[PDB]
Amino acid sequence: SPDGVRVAASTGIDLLLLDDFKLVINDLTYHVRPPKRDLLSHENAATLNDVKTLV
Amino acid sequence: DDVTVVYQNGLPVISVRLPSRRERCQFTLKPISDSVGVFLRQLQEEDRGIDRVAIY
Amino acid sequence: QQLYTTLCIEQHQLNKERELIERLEDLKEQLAPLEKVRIEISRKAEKRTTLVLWG
Ligand SMILES: CCCCCCCCCCCCCCCCC[C@@H](O)O[C@H](CO[C@H](O)CCCCCCCCCCCCCCC)COP(=O)(O)OCC[N+](C)(C)C
Repeated sequence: SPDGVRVAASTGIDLLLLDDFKLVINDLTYHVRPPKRDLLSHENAATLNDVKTLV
Repeated sequence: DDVTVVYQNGLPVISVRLPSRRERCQFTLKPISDSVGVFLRQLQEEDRGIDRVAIY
Repeated sequence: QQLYTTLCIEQHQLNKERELIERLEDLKEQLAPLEKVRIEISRKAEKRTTLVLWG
């Protein structure tokens, strides 16, 4: 995690990709920054109005 | 260091300190589908120096 | 898929089947007093039907 604690191997990928993380491969730490959607305009009736407009 | 249980996205996240590297590790628990012994099995899978686990 | 994760839908479905299992095993809770009477009544009715057959 970006705070520095490890993430256990039973954590799902969909919970992992909601924030940044660090990936250690041998000794190099790559700071992975996934493309995340907003969480301010993520009121669920607005996100459903986005799914309705797109479909 | 303490053991902290917080809630993220409706799931409990428990942050416990592993002995062999002395760094914390957060476990995401599922309150209906999971049991105690599968949490202890994940806790022994994350670090092999946790031969003795118990919960009281 | 980013709404299936932040709303915690899998635990909602397992909560739904846990509610169904609890309602089913609580409908079988108030039945077990009644079948102890029903088995008695059906037994002492078949014991009178065999009387008229042999008669
Ligand atoms: C309750 C305390 C115990 C009482 C103990 C006393 C019992 C007294 C007997 C009462 C008799 C009831 C049973 C009836 C047995 C008669 C058998 C009958 O088949 O005999 C016929 C002779 O007939 C009899 O004399 C009476 C005919 C029946 C009419 C009265 C009906 C009584 C029914 C009362 C309800 C009880 C349930 C019936 C149990 C089977 C000759 O056979 P068949 O000619 O070749 O029939 C052709 C076969 N079919 C029907 C399939 C086409």
